[PDB]
Amino acid sequence: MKLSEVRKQLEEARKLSPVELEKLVREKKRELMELRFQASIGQLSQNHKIRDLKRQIARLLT
RNA sequence: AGAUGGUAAGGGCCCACGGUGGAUGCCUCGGCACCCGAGCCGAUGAAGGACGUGGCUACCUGCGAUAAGCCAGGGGGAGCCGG
Ligand SMILES: [Mg+2]
Ligand SMILES: [Mg+2]
Ligand SMILES: [Mg+2]
Ligand SMILES: [Mg+2]
Ligand SMILES: [Mg+2]
Ligand SMILES: [Mg+2]
Ligand SMILES: [Mg+2]
Ligand SMILES: [Mg+2]
Ligand SMILES: [Mg+2]
Ligand SMILES: [Mg+2]
Ligand SMILES: [Mg+2]
Ligand SMILES: [Mg+2]
Ligand SMILES: [Mg+2]
Ligand SMILES: [Mg+2]
Ligand SMILES: [Mg+2]
Ligand SMILES: [Mg+2]
Ligand SMILES: [Mg+2]
Ligand SMILES: [Mg+2]
Ligand SMILES: [Mg+2]
Ligand SMILES: [Mg+2]
Ligand SMILES: [Mg+2]
Ligand SMILES: [Mg+2]
Ligand SMILES: [Mg+2]
Ligand SMILES: [Mg+2]
Ligand SMILES: [Mg+2]
Ligand SMILES: [Mg+2]
Ligand SMILES: [Mg+2]
Ligand SMILES: [Mg+2]
Ligand SMILES: [Mg+2]
Repeated sequence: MKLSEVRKQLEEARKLSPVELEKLVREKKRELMELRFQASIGQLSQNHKIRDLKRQIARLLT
């Protein structure tokens, strides 16, 4: 159900959407990178956070 | 004095039980033939590929940096995150 929530917000992200959407994706990707480092160092993170983050970006990326 | 017997280092035939081997029977995701259907794809970049893609991933599979996936409509009604 995570989908409907964000995706609805995403056109809702039309205050300066395309621009705001880039800012957003950009932010997300940083989070993900921190996450890659998280999982990288080992003792840290628990999977899906990355899988869900990737998808969220793919949606965002529209 | 005269006259006559027994042993198996190993081998041979047979019997019993094995080892090796994968014939035979049964089985079948596959294959063959005919018939019916259907018949073009590409610069809006095809066919076919290379390298990448999973939290941990060797290969297969799917996918393409949005990477075993993104969105929307329809189906479907308890399971799901491929092998
Ligand atoms: Mg003998
Ligand atoms: Mg006997
Ligand atoms: Mg025998
Ligand atoms: Mg054998
Ligand atoms: Mg056998
Ligand atoms: Mg049988
Ligand atoms: Mg038979
Ligand atoms: Mg058959
Ligand atoms: Mg065939
Ligand atoms: Mg045949
Ligand atoms: Mg004919
Ligand atoms: Mg016809
Ligand atoms: Mg025809
Ligand atoms: Mg035609
Ligand atoms: Mg043409
Ligand atoms: Mg042509
Ligand atoms: Mg031309
Ligand atoms: Mg190809
Ligand atoms: Mg091929
Ligand atoms: Mg390919
Ligand atoms: Mg990998
Ligand atoms: Mg392949
Ligand atoms: Mg592959
Ligand atoms: Mg394929
Ligand atoms: Mg999308
Ligand atoms: Mg279950
Ligand atoms: Mg999966
Ligand atoms: Mg699993
Ligand atoms: Mg299977």
